Order: sequence, then C-alpha cells, then structure tokens
Amino acid sequence: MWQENKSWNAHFTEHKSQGVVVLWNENKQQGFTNNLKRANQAFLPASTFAIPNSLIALDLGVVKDEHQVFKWDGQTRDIATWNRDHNLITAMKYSVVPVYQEFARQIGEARMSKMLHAFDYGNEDISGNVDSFWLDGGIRISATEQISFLRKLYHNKLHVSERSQRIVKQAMLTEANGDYIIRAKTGYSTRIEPKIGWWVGWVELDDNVWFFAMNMDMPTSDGLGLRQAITKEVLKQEKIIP
Amino acid sequence: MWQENKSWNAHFTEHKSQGVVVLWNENKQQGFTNNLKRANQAFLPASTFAIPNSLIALDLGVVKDEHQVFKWDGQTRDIATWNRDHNLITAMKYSVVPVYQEFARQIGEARMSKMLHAFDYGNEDISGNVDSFWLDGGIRISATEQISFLRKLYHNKLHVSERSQRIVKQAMLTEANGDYIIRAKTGYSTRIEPKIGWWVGWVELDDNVWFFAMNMDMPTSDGLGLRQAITKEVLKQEKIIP
Ligand SMILES: *C(=O)[C@H]([C@@H](C)O)[C@H]1CC(SCCNC=N)=C(C(=O)O)N1
Ligand SMILES: *C(=O)[C@H]([C@@H](C)O)[C@H]1CC(SCCNC=N)=C(C(=O)O)N1
Ligand SMILES: [Cl-]
Ligand SMILES: [Cl-]
Ligand SMILES: [Cl-]
Ligand SMILES: [Cl-]
Repeated sequence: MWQENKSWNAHFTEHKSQGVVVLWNENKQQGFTNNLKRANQAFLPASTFAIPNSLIALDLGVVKDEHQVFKWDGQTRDIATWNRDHNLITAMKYSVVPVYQEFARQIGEARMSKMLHAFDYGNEDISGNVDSFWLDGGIRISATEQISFLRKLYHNKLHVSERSQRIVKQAMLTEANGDYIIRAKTGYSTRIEPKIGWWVGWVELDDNVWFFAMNMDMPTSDGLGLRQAITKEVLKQEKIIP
Repeated sequence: MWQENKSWNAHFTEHKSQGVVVLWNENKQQGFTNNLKRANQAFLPASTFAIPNSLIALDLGVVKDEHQVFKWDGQTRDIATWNRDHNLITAMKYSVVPVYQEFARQIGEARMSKMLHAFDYGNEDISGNVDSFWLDGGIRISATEQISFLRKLYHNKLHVSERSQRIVKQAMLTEANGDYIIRAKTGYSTRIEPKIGWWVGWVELDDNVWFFAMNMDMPTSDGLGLRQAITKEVLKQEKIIP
C-alpha cells in the first residue's frame, strides 16, 4: 500500500529542508512517500482547512454559490490580498482566513463537529475556538489522512451534496495546461510550533489521477515557494508532469 | 455598446491572415471587436459545437458524467488522438468528432432541434445529417452569437440542469495559472468553404470575466496555432492578461 522511497529525501536536503511528500496513484492503488513516520504525523491543517470549510458552508447554505461576494470589513491586515472583497474562488486562492472564520461561526460548533466526523477528517476534534481551531486549536491531520479525504472529494464520495463537492473542486483549481491539471490548496501554520507549510491536492492526467499531500518545516516565510517546487520536483522525477 | 477597434487588424495582417476577435467585458457590459461586420457574420460552428452537444447529452442522460468511457470504434482515422478511448474531458480536449457524432445520434434529430431552439443557438437550423450538421449542414453561428450563448452558460442560465452546465464548463478548461483561467473550445471548419478556425470561451479574472469569440480564415492547417496566439495578443494588448 505505502512504499517508502528514501531517494526522495534528497529533494528536501538539497534545499536545506525537512518534510514529507506523499503520492497516491489512483489507477494502481499504490502510495509512495519519502518518510513513513512523518507521512503519518498529524499537523494543524491551517489554510488547507479551506477545503472542508468551504464544503460545509456550501452544503448548509451558508454560501449560496461561488459568486457570492464576502465584503472586506475595511480593516487592513498583513496580507495585502485580504484587504478586498472576495468570493469562494478568490478566498481559496489567497487563503483569506477572515472569510473562513466567518464561515465557521455561521456553521456553528455543533454542525462543524458532525461534518468533520462524517468526513473522517483528521482527529475530528474542533477543540478551541470554532473560528480558529484549524489555526491554534485541536484539529490535526496527517499527509496520508489528507490523501484519504481528497480521494473521497474527487470521487464525490463525501457525505455532502455532489454540487458542493463540484464547486469546491472548482475553487481548488490552481494550474492547467495541455499536459496536466492541478487542483490543490496551500497551507502555512505559524501560530504553534513546528511552523510548517502544506500543499495538498491532486494532478489530473488524461487517463490517471495522482493525489499528493506534502508538508515541510517552514521557520521563515522565505521558503514558502518550496512547497510547490519540491512537490513538482517529485512529480517530474516520477514522470507525472513533464 | 459595441466598440470597433481596427488597431487589432494588425494582429491578423502580421500573419497575412484575416479574421475577427470579439471581446465582452462582463462587468462593464461593453463589447470590443476589430471587424463589426464579420463579428456578426455566421459560420459553421465545427468543433465549437462540442459545448452545446455535450450540454444536451449530459442533460438527457446520454452521458452519465465526465468519467463515462466512450470506447473507440476500431476505425483508424487521420488524427491519432482519436484512435483511443475517451471520456467527456478528453473528447473536448482533443476535439474527437466520432465521439460527438455518437452523442448526436443518441440525442436524435427531434431533441437536438428543440434543445438548440431553447439555447437560442445561432440560426437553430440542424438541417442535414444528424451526426454532421455542425460540420457540413445548415447550422450557422456568429462570433457575437457565440458570446451570447457562452454568457448564459457562465451564469447557468441555459435551459438545462445546473449540473450539466457545471460539468461542461469543467470540460472546457484549457489553461489556468495565478493570473487567469481560460475555459474555451477550438474549432476548425474544413468540409465547407470558407475554411475557418474558431476559438470561443472566456477568461476568468479574480474580479471580472472576459468572454471571447474569434474566427479566422484557415486555408492550411499550419496556421491553427494562430487561433490562440492572436487572441492572446489581443488580450495582452488590452491588459486583460500579463
Ligand atoms: C494558511 O495556511 C495561512 C494563514 C493561516 O496564515 C495563509 C497565509 C499564507 S502566506 C502568508 C505570508 N505571505 C507572504 N509572505 C498562505 C499560503 O498558503 O500561502 N495561507
Ligand atoms: C473541429 O473543428 C475539427 C473537426 C471538424 O475536424 C477538429 C479537428 C481539429 S485539428 C487538430 C489538430 N490537427 C492538426 N494539427 C480541431 C481543432 O480545433 O484543433 N478540431
Ligand atoms: Cl483558513
Ligand atoms: Cl462548478
Ligand atoms: Cl465536434
Ligand atoms: Cl474547473
């Protein structure tokens, strides 16, 4: 099921990094990883929680559709792309935490807990503030657990409406060309050590789908680009992308 | 509120070509073109008919979803990408005419005629073979009529299910990056003169949608890349994409 290829460790050590890459081949039902222990270590999801958050908000009617405008509250925050109006698409593209905090408040602790357990999402513990539990609370998820959750979302197998899953997968669109399509979500956990960066999603090919989930130590914000770069080095090495 | 900007003709003249580019700014509700007369001139849709054809097939249940396999009939044809199995996604990516001909045969003349009237699609005339009318029959559509049809599709306003419109817009995915998303469909009309190439779709920005419809004379197949190249030249000039 899960095959450890320690050869991939060079992709982190060459960048003075520490992390895990997890790949799942949907057609052969095989998984690969550089580090089995870290692949099964759970971390704060950070902005990768935007995928289950958006799913629940859509299914419960908190969000009508991907065109609904969420107004900026006129308060300037550190990330410049946050200080403007957003919809479901740009909220995910720019990881607009205040938009998702409002989602969680409208969803409520009771319904958030039931959906996360139905999703089998991580440890299913929303301990902490309902608007911040994925940033400084008790919810934790591993790379392999991200893969399992994403595989259900791809097949529309999650216990929400098919429309909700289609819309969220549309918002996950990150990159597309004649060779591949990448639907993914970035993450950056900073409020509790260890500071890590996430990148989870999948690569759609013509005749296969390659799921991926990676996290890596992120002591400073200068290495955020390594999240996508290290993953693409593994995808290139594995003949998945040219 | 159309605006004719003959400056764009240089993008055609540089390649010793002739054609029309039509842009629609959805936010401002204003249009732009290099040739107003040709913008309203109707041609055979050719493979751009894959958009309404897939919509009808999905809504009628002829296609269950985007994963359903349409097996190759065994006949070797000129374009090698046609000689394999395809789903709704790869059929649109490779413009696999035999797949779409099979769609039209299962839809039938009566249901195809009424769907096109409901769509207000072009001259709504499906005269000819039920599996070739968009290639050598009587159906005609202009660039401005293509944009009219695409704007309804973008807002889920066509008189089919919202699900079928979402799936087709997923199949239209052509290119995406951090700057823009393009959902579009190419076309090459070769059976009846004049030989023309098509490119219709839209460019999704964070804050706006730019619908485009272009057609150009295509005497030989070696200029097909000019369909996207000239459109991007126009999009770059108007500061729509970097
Ligand atoms: C989610 O992981 C976070 C949020 C919890 O802070 C957001 C913030 C960022 S990048 C912030 C720094 N930008 C430039 N220096 C991301 C991200 O994934 O890029 N998500
Ligand atoms: C639709 O417009 C046609 C069909 C009617 O033949 C298909 C064929 C092509 S050409 C593919 C590349 N051939 C040589 N380079 C297209 C197209 O739009 O590219 N659609
Ligand atoms: Cl978030
Ligand atoms: Cl959608
Ligand atoms: Cl076709
Ligand atoms: Cl999409």
